[PDB]
Amino acid sequence: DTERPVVDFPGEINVYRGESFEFIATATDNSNAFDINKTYVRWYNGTDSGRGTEWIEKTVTQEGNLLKVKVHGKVPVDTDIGHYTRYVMVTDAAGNQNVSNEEFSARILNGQFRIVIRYRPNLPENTVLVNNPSQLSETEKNQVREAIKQSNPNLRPIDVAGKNLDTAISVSNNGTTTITFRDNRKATIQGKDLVDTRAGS
Ligand SMILES: [Ca+2]
Repeated sequence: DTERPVVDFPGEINVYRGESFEFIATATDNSNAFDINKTYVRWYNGTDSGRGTEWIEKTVTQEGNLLKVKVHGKVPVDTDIGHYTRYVMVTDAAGNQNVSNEEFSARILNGQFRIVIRYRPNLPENTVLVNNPSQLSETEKNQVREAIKQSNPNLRPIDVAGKNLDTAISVSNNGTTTITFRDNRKATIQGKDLVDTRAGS
């Protein structure tokens, strides 16, 4: 057996701080036999799960001819916002890896994926009442920003663009709010969830 096994797994997965996740990689091989103990979710220069992503776990089973690699874990509430490149590596019974040790040392490889760590914002319990829901005043925008800050205590200055919560949380004129994180990724909160018209009944 000199044919490498082949992993099928998305090229990008999104996970959220404070939440658990689970994604299934499947692998096939001409021999239908695997060395199950030599399965790794790894980075390019080690078989460990990599610096900053030590919380990535794996569970490996085989169902008939199909190797099933469960990529799972719980993202820490205080891990860094950003993304990483990691790899699902499998080994057939004959010792052939899906990716060679030379390829890792040096183009997307089999089993390669980007894992993006995101923050999911909590909505405030109550909306802010505003005079004109399409022309918020600066005071009303500040009140919306403070409502978001209050409901999102684990969103810290280090997590956002410019290390400044007051400028990274940008409230538009109709209350729709964009948060820009330290990796320049975004979260958009609809204004209908944040503001209501004063005396609108
Ligand atoms: Ca093989």
